Amino acid sequence: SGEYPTVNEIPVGEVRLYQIADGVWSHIATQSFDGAVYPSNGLIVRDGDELLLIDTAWGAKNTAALLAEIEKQIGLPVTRAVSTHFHDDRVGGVDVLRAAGVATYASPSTRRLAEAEGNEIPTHSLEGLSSSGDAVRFGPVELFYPGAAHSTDNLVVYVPSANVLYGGCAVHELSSTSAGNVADADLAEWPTSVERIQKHYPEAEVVIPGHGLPGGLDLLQHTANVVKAHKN
Ligand SMILES: C[C@@H](c1cccc2c(-c3ccc(CS(C)(=O)=O)c(F)c3)c(C(=O)O)[nH]c12)n1cc(CNC(=O)[C@@H](N)CO)nn1
Ligand SMILES: [Zn+2]
Ligand SMILES: [Zn+2]
Repeated sequence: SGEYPTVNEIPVGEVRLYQIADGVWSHIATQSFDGAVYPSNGLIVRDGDELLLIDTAWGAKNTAALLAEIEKQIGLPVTRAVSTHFHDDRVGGVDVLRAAGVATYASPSTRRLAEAEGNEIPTHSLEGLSSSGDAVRFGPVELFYPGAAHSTDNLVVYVPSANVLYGGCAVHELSSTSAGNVADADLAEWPTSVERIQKHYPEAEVVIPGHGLPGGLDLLQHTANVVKAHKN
């Protein structure tokens, strides 16, 4: 009833939306992985009379539920989606999107990693993002490759109209006491990648992590802190 959604409000298979700013929502869903339940976030950005989706809802049935929730709450068609790295919380559901007519995109690095891991593969390759510090425009957002962090391919997304920074899984929530699932991470490079984000988007007003509660710019420094404590 207005607070940011959590698993206790989200059974696995359900999706809730949260208004972040004018024309910007996050989506929240829950999924089980290795016998534990996790929330995860994505983004929705209004693109005139269409919508741009950032990340799936972590699974085929969750992503179908996401589309139904968007139709209920917003009522504009999702025409394009970008996945911000290769893990199932970002690409699991791309097949559902593609069968619902959504054009799916990711960097070539994400597409190769997804293919090698056996995860769903976005259709279209996003060039111009292969070097750290690169940025490209994609509808109403900017896509930015900060360097390796949570994964080698992770992208962040900025909504300039609203100064919303969607950090994806390279950014953790303030309450986090650990650095999440780091199996594919570069813990040594991650702080440098976070510093690049901080330098590029100093006017960000909302910062959204890949999992957990949005906050402000403090999430970036907190992420560097929890990652450093993990490495050590
Ligand atoms: C699907 C993804 C995955 C699944 C389950 C959990 C997560 C987490 C995670 C975990 C804990 C917290 C709370 S916290 C910050 O307080 O710690 C959190 F916020 C996010 C993240 C992430 O951090 O983004 N992502 C996860 N995922 C990752 C991998 C890597 N590979 C493996 O795990 C191998 N065993 C192969 O299976 N594969 N899928
Ligand atoms: Zn991940
Ligand atoms: Zn994640």
